[PDB]
Amino acid sequence: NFRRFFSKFNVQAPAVVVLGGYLPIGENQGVNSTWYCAGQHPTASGVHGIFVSHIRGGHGFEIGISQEPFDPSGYQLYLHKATNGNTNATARLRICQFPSIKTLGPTANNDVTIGRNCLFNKAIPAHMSEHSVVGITWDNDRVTVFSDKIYYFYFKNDWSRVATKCYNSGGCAMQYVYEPTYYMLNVTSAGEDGISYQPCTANCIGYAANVFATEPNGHIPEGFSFNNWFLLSNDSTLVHGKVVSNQPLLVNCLLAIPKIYGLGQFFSFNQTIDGVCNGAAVQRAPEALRFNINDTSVILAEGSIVLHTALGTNFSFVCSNSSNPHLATFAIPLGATQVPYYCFFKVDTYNSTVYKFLAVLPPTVREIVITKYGDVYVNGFGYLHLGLLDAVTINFTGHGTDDDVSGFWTIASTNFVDALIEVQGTAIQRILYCDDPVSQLKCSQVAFDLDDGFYPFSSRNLLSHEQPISFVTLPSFNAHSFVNITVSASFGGHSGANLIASDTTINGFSSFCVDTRQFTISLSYNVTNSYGYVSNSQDSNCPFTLQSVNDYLSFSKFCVSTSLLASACTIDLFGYPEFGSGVKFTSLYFQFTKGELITGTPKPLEGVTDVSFMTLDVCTKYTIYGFKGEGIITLTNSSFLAGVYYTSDSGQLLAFKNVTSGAVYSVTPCSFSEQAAYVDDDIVGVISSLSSSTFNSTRELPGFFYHSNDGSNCTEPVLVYSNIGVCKSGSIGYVPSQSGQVKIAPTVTGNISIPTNFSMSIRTEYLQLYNTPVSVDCATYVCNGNSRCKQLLTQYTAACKTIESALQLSARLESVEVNSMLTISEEALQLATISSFNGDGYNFTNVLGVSVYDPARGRVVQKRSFIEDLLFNKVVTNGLGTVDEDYKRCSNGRSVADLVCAQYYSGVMVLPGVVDAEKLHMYSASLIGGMVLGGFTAAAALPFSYAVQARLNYLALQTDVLQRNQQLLAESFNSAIGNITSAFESVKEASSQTSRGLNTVAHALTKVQEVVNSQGAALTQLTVQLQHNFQAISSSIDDIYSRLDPPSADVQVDRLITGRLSALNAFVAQTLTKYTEVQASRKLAQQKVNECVKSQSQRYGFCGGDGEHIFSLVQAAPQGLLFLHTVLVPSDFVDVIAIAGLCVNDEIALTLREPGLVLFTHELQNHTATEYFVSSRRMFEPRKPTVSDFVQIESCVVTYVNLTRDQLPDVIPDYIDVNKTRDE
Ligand SMILES: *[C@@H]1O[C@H](CO)[C@@H](O[C@@H]2O[C@H](CO)[C@@H](O[C@@H]3O[C@H](CO[C@H]4O[C@H](CO)[C@@H](O)[C@H](O)[C@@H]4O)[C@@H](O)[C@H](O[C@H]4O[C@H](CO)[C@@H](O)[C@H](O)[C@@H]4O)[C@@H]3O)[C@H](O)[C@H]2NC(C)=O)[C@H](O)[C@H]1NC(C)=O
Ligand SMILES: *[C@@H]1O[C@H](CO[C@@H]2O[C@@H](C)[C@@H](O)[C@@H](O)[C@@H]2O)[C@@H](O[C@@H]2O[C@H](CO)[C@@H](O[C@@H]3O[C@H](CO)[C@@H](O)[C@H](O)[C@@H]3O)[C@H](O)[C@H]2NC(C)=O)[C@H](O)[C@H]1NC(C)=O
Ligand SMILES: *[C@@H]1O[C@H](CO)[C@@H](O[C@@H]2O[C@H](CO)[C@@H](O[C@@H]3O[C@H](CO)[C@@H](O)[C@H](O)[C@@H]3O)[C@H](O)[C@H]2NC(C)=O)[C@H](O)[C@H]1NC(C)=O
Ligand SMILES: *[C@@H]1O[C@H](CO)[C@@H](O[C@@H]2O[C@H](CO)[C@@H](O[C@@H]3O[C@H](CO)[C@@H](O)[C@H](O)[C@@H]3O)[C@H](O)[C@H]2NC(C)=O)[C@H](O)[C@H]1NC(C)=O
Ligand SMILES: *[C@@H]1O[C@H](CO)[C@@H](O[C@@H]2O[C@H](CO)[C@@H](O[C@@H]3O[C@H](CO)[C@@H](O)[C@H](O)[C@@H]3O)[C@H](O)[C@H]2NC(C)=O)[C@H](O)[C@H]1NC(C)=O
Ligand SMILES: *[C@@H]1O[C@H](CO)[C@@H](O[C@@H]2O[C@H](CO)[C@@H](O[C@@H]3O[C@H](CO)[C@@H](O)[C@H](O)[C@@H]3O)[C@H](O)[C@H]2NC(C)=O)[C@H](O)[C@H]1NC(C)=O
Ligand SMILES: *[C@@H]1O[C@H](CO[C@@H]2O[C@@H](C)[C@@H](O)[C@@H](O)[C@@H]2O)[C@@H](O[C@@H]2O[C@H](CO)[C@@H](O)[C@H](O)[C@H]2NC(C)=O)[C@H](O)[C@H]1NC(C)=O
Ligand SMILES: *[C@@H]1O[C@H](CO)[C@@H](O[C@@H]2O[C@H](CO)[C@@H](O)[C@H](O)[C@H]2NC(C)=O)[C@H](O)[C@H]1NC(C)=O
Ligand SMILES: *[C@@H]1O[C@H](CO)[C@@H](O[C@@H]2O[C@H](CO)[C@@H](O)[C@H](O)[C@H]2NC(C)=O)[C@H](O)[C@H]1NC(C)=O
Ligand SMILES: *[C@@H]1O[C@H](CO)[C@@H](O[C@@H]2O[C@H](CO)[C@@H](O)[C@H](O)[C@H]2NC(C)=O)[C@H](O)[C@H]1NC(C)=O
Ligand SMILES: *[C@@H]1O[C@H](CO)[C@@H](O[C@@H]2O[C@H](CO)[C@@H](O)[C@H](O)[C@H]2NC(C)=O)[C@H](O)[C@H]1NC(C)=O
Ligand SMILES: *[C@@H]1O[C@H](CO)[C@@H](O[C@@H]2O[C@H](CO)[C@@H](O)[C@H](O)[C@H]2NC(C)=O)[C@H](O)[C@H]1NC(C)=O
Ligand SMILES: *[C@@H]1O[C@H](CO[C@@H]2O[C@@H](C)[C@@H](O)[C@@H](O)[C@@H]2O)[C@@H](O)[C@H](O)[C@H]1NC(C)=O
Ligand SMILES: *[C@@H]1O[C@H](CO[C@@H]2O[C@@H](C)[C@@H](O)[C@@H](O)[C@@H]2O)[C@@H](O)[C@H](O)[C@H]1NC(C)=O
Ligand SMILES: *[C@@H]1O[C@H](CO)[C@@H](O)[C@H](O)[C@H]1NC(C)=O
Ligand SMILES: *[C@@H]1O[C@H](CO)[C@@H](O)[C@H](O)[C@H]1NC(C)=O
Ligand SMILES: *[C@@H]1O[C@H](CO)[C@@H](O)[C@H](O)[C@H]1NC(C)=O
Ligand SMILES: *[C@@H]1O[C@H](CO)[C@@H](O)[C@H](O)[C@H]1NC(C)=O
Ligand SMILES: *[C@@H]1O[C@H](CO)[C@@H](O)[C@H](O)[C@H]1NC(C)=O
Ligand SMILES: *[C@@H]1O[C@H](CO)[C@@H](O)[C@H](O)[C@H]1NC(C)=O
Repeated sequence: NFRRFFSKFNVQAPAVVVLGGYLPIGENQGVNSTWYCAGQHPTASGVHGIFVSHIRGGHGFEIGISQEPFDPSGYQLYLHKATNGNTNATARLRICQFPSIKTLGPTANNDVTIGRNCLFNKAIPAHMSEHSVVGITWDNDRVTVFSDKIYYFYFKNDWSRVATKCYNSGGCAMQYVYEPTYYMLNVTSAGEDGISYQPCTANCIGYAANVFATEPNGHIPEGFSFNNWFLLSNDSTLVHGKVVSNQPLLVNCLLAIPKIYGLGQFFSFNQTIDGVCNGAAVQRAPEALRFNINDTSVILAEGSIVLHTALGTNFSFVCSNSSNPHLATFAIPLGATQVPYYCFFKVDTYNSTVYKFLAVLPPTVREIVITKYGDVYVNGFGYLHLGLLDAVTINFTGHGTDDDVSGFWTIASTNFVDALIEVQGTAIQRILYCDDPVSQLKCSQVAFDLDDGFYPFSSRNLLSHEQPISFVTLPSFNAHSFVNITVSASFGGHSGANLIASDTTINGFSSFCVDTRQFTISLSYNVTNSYGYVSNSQDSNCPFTLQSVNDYLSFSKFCVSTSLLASACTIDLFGYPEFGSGVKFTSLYFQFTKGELITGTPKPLEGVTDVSFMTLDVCTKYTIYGFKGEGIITLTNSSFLAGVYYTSDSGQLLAFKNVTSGAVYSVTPCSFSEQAAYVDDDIVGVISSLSSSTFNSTRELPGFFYHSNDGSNCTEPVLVYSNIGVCKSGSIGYVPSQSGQVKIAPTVTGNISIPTNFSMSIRTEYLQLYNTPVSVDCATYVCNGNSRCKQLLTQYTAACKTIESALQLSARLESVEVNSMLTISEEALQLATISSFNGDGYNFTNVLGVSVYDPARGRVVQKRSFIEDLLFNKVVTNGLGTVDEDYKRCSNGRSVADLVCAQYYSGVMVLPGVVDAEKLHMYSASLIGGMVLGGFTAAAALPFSYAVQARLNYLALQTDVLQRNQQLLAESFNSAIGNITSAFESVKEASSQTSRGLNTVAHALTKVQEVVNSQGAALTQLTVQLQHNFQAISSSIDDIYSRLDPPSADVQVDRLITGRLSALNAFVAQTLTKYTEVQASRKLAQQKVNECVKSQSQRYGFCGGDGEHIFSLVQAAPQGLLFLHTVLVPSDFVDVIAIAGLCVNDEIALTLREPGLVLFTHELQNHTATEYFVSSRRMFEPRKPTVSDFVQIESCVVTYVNLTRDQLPDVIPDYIDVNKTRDE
């Protein structure tokens, strides 16, 4: 049955869900089964769960669970109900240090006494329905019981050994479970019905929406819900947008755990975490670990989170409703999510125990995340920080037992990575890792999809920085000095025991001070004794001696004095004559202050120079003659003589000269700019200045290198740039000069080729007509509504006023121009629908839009055409133009502002477009109906074939209007229209867009995309400027006025006022450029529609390029018109001999009146019968000549054909020989 058992996992009726854990293994499917249903007592080891499925009224039931080591100290379990009283027969249950019953019995053969120690020795009612299933599972010291509810109990245990006694119940009474299993619930109704449980394989684990299969590279697989995966911040959370941020999303191992189980686990930031990873595990030590949980009740237990620091300090996670652990108890007396819970960290160390306040716990904790460097986030916020973590222990307590295992609560080991994240409604929906060079380029911009084009790129530098340090500078000459000392003493006198005189000097002076870095002392000994010699000895009462100082003694100041000297240590000298007078010389003093300015040296080193050092041809940091930088130093073989360092005219260092050797070394950048040809959502080639890169082929273009994976010629350039083009396959090549359509130069004689076999092609061209008007509330944009800032802005006079006036004047001028342009005729509109139109042979179903009764306020509306549908839906990012938000609700303030209201709060209001797509399509339909309207009334609806025939006759008089002649043009036009429609439908498929370039569909759609993106880009660029702090103390005016005094604050806010005003002016200037450019576009469009659509043009090449223009039809397009100029292209040429004229009887010269008419001889009778035909030079329409087409000239010329009077009527059938007729 099992319906009642699975009904306990309370789940919503219409939800299909996945079950995991030690569940019943069924009866028939898989190995599983093993339903005993007998008193055979199978003793088993290593079992993790047991189940009983059918209670045949009241049959008995005996269970004994014990440790396999049979430990008497450990706790055993024995449950026994050998009674059939149902409700009144409560089962005797004992979780105790209990008799370890080996086989069977209430007491039985065993160890341990009955009641030496018990945790539970009461009786429990064990009555239930026949189909009710009871089960008990033990794992990780946690026990789950299925007695009508998912009861959970933490209990240290090791319960591998089981012994049983069953009683017969339907052949499926009792069974064991060794390993976890999985199930699928097709729940369709509440209660025990509408459950439809089935067993599962591993795939069902992947079915849960909150778990995923980790990629081998660690990337998050696509399509993940990210239902609770918040982005991690310290300060504030973005509500909507895209962010390139460093977040711990590089997942290594994912541990999906069913909600009904708690968890006792140990995690180390230094070792790969254990457990069965769902996807491809990566053996990398975690630096962050993220817990995704449904309900808060898991964490409320004290000690659930224990953080271990490298210092050994422990942080225990505690919660209560109280804010004073030191002044109150935290044993929880309340539950059921009542009252917000203050949650702290208690610090555990045997010096002083303190509590660190985490936060008021939010009502719904969904993900916690702890990470090394000492950081913890709850619901993606930086609540608290600590020192370097090294280990965590997780002690989690199941779930709320009211909606369980509708999936799995999951723990993820993650490493930090720079990723692009798209977030809406403060919830992540998609992510992109910034490791692939293609992904690196994507993250360089801010977008997930990138249009085809050449993008700037940085040359890949060294993976390991390890940059050596370079330093070049010629130093000063190492000046030396000799500090003389000379003592002059004439002693002895009489008998040698007397004195005569004594004196001493340093450098001929009574005092001296050392200046050079290197000094050497030298002492000299005038002692002249009248009796003989004198022994001289040196005393010392200083931390140094005259002999010691020379070695390496260093000072900041050193002065020698023969007399009193400030702060000077004393040194004396003794002179003993031959009989020992024993008198000192003059006392000597050193004033010394320690320092590196000077140093005592035993020998001078004059000539010693140079301390520079550098590394050649290695990307290194350098300090060259005061220029600090980072680059590559390379010995260059130039021969500069003057100068020591060389810089460009812009002040940039280029080369420096080793003065000692004369060599010169150039300094180049470590990395060079490159171009990536991002087409077809891939990097197909790189234009680089380097010799080689990570591509299979490299081609040496005249100006640069091109590295790609396709060395073949690029005959079909998908993306053209400068002098080159790149195909979709990565090939590069020069664009071949396409040969234009040949035009026959008119002439009077010789051969002439007349075009024929005309094929009716169509060429497309898009022309923008208007831009969306934008009003900028300058005052509130700059001052953010601050009155003081407005008063300061008043000092800037009329810049703001001019900005606003220019914007509004441009908007009004554009509006009035486009409004006066659009003229719509209702009679033409009547003929503009499929039912009214009769395009015999011409297939306008793609061009005409259907018109049906609109339930929206009754008024009838005409749906836009299929071509217009394709052009709008697939291009417009919002799908429809009505998506333009209204500011009516923007000031409501009851909801969090979106992007439109975000920019409106800055004073930017985007007025609706001047003309909606509905009116534009109406105008296009009016033009289409007008080109077939043959009169002032609707009854004059000329068939399109007649109109085409008239327009053809306009440029060349048709001589034989064959039905097949018109049918060929009709079918060619239909084929071209179908091809254009297919090209619009999709890119490079079902219509090969290999034929690409100007005047094609692809160019038009690229222009439309650029048009629809430019305005949004400009608006976002304007809005982001508010974030910038323009060299002020902050980007908030109120913050500046708070932290600063009024004097300095005015100076400070004046900095951003100029910055915002300058940024605002830049936006206005670029919009005026856009307005000026589009103005010329609509002037061309107005000229185009008048001279091409409403009437055929004699201006060759004006309407849709070269060729003979027959007509042109307009379709609506985003902020513009798409002209389809239909043009005739010749397919064959008839070669004829032009007749310059006739000279008949050598006396009458007769020529053709019409300059655009040629007289010739063709076909079999060009020379056999010498028959003449006149035809238009534009189209081959041979016709017999007429007397009205000829004029007489006063003189013949040699180029004219000889003729006689009798022969002329053969040439001219309409001629009447008046002399012959009158004389007969
Ligand atoms: C919320 O606010 C907290 C407050 O600190 C921020 O916590 C900091 O997080 C950053 C990482 O985001 C920590 O920086 C890490 O330092 C590690 C050790 O530092 C040494 O190495 C760096 C780099 O050589 C030296 O500059 C530094 O002086 C030390 O010598 C680094 O090894 C880490 O590098 C890792 O990331 C880089 C990418 O940036 C990889 O290339 C590396 O291979 C490596 O995987 C890292 O930079 C910082 O220590 C944390 N603060 C403190 C006080 O410890 C949170 O980041 C912030 N939240 C968000 C979302 O930003
Ligand atoms: C999960 O459950 C839904 C709900 O259907 C219910 O559960 C099933 C297990 C069956 O017991 C159903 O009888 C029960 O109502 C399943 O949706 C059901 O799918 C089946 C086919 O897979 C649908 O049958 C089809 O119905 C159409 C329209 O009547 C017929 O033309 C077909 O020939 C075929 O009979 C059934 O209509 C549909 N239930 C409803 C209410 O529309 C679902 O398949 C199942 N599994 C999953 C993965 O969702
Ligand atoms: C993991 O969390 C669980 C539950 O939060 C912890 O189990 C709990 O441990 C405390 C500490 O002894 C127990 O308190 C004691 O309860 C008994 C009654 O059973 C009482 O007589 C004692 O005076 C004392 O208050 C608590 O009962 C116990 N909870 C359960 C359900 O058994 C466990 O210690 C935590 N483990 C780690 C490693 O943090
Ligand atoms: C755990 O996840 C579940 C969803 O997987 C969420 O709780 C459940 O939310 C639904 C819809 O809000 C509740 O449905 C209805 O709730 C009432 C409450 O009395 C119930 O009586 C109705 O029959 C109906 O099922 C569902 O009860 C609820 N589950 C609970 C409360 O256990 C939520 O994301 C998480 N639940 C908690 C308590 O955090
Ligand atoms: C700039 O040019 C000068 C001039 O060549 C370079 O000086 C050179 O420096 C090296 C390293 O000190 C000298 O090598 C010598 O080796 C012998 C044997 O080990 C040792 O006894 C010397 O004391 C010295 O180290 C080399 O002779 C010397 N060249 C000379 C003196 O002409 C210098 O390295 C260049 N680069 C700079 C300054 O960055
Ligand atoms: C176009 O104009 C040229 C000259 O103005 C016409 O000349 C034709 O040229 C072809 C090619 O040489 C001649 O065919 C062969 O000529 C050679 C040399 O004269 C000779 O062996 C044969 O007579 C042979 O047919 C052709 O005779 C010559 N015809 C005339 C009237 O000059 C040419 O007819 C004009 N039309 C076309 C379609 O080229
Ligand atoms: C057409 O006639 C002109 C006029 O010349 C007269 O008619 C000729 C049929 C012949 O009888 C001439 O003697 C007549 O004077 C021709 O022009 C002459 O062409 C030749 C050919 O080389 C030339 O030598 C003469 O100078 C031309 N006479 C002029 C220019 O007065 C012409 O050749 C005749 N044929 C064609 C096809 O035009
Ligand atoms: C801080 O926590 C660590 C746990 O990581 C404690 O180390 C434990 O000490 C007990 C001593 O009774 C040992 O039985 C455990 O084996 C130790 N744990 C580990 C993982 O080895 C440490 O004593 C705690 N210190 C303080 C001051 O609370
Ligand atoms: C007094 O100072 C002079 C000045 O240098 C010292 O003379 C030097 O003596 C050394 C020792 O041989 C010579 O190598 C130098 O060439 C001498 N230099 C000069 C400029 O003469 C002298 O030694 C010091 N002492 C006395 C007693 O004169
Ligand atoms: C050029 O680069 C490609 C890219 O791997 C190398 O092989 C290509 O492999 C794909 C996939 O098997 C094939 O479809 C292509 O036909 C292969 N060639 C090309 C040019 O893409 C190739 O080994 C590289 N080196 C060369 C062609 O010399
Ligand atoms: C393909 O691209 C190459 C590279 O520019 C072109 O180079 C030609 O190579 C041939 C073979 O030696 C030379 O004879 C030509 O002089 C080269 N021309 C140029 C402009 O470089 C080549 O023309 C292109 N087309 C083909 C079919 O190889
Ligand atoms: C005329 O052009 C229309 C285009 O609207 C063609 O009609 C569509 O043909 C496709 C063929 O795959 C059908 O799937 C559509 O249901 C047709 N109707 C539409 C798109 O409205 C038509 O085949 C062309 N030729 C005619 C009418 O002779
Ligand atoms: C801490 O880790 C050191 C580095 O060894 C490896 O570290 C990470 C990257 C894992 O791959 C881990 O399995 C390796 O051991 C060890 O040298 C050091 O012994 C480790 N310290 C402790 C206490 O385990
Ligand atoms: C925290 O929650 C307590 C709820 O428990 C109830 O009150 C205690 C005193 C016991 O009597 C217990 O049996 C009750 O169910 C509140 O009483 C307590 O005031 C709360 N703490 C604070 C600071 O408000
Ligand atoms: C259980 O036994 C008592 C004693 O005879 C009796 O009164 C009671 O009705 C019984 N309960 C059931 C459910 O049979
Ligand atoms: C207590 O502080 C002293 C400070 O010298 C330190 O040496 C000692 O290890 C600390 N004791 C503990 C248990 O942290
Ligand atoms: C000391 O030596 C100096 C060296 O110049 C000499 O001139 C002088 O006569 C000597 N005797 C005395 C007493 O100075
Ligand atoms: C010095 O000149 C030679 C001339 O053959 C040249 O090959 C060499 O590259 C030059 N040195 C450097 C560093 O370029
Ligand atoms: C094309 O022109 C040739 C001669 O110029 C003619 O014979 C043919 O009928 C025309 N049409 C087609 C379809 O070839
Ligand atoms: C596209 O043009 C070719 C050549 O004119 C024609 O054969 C083909 O039928 C056209 N495609 C469609 C869909 O009409």
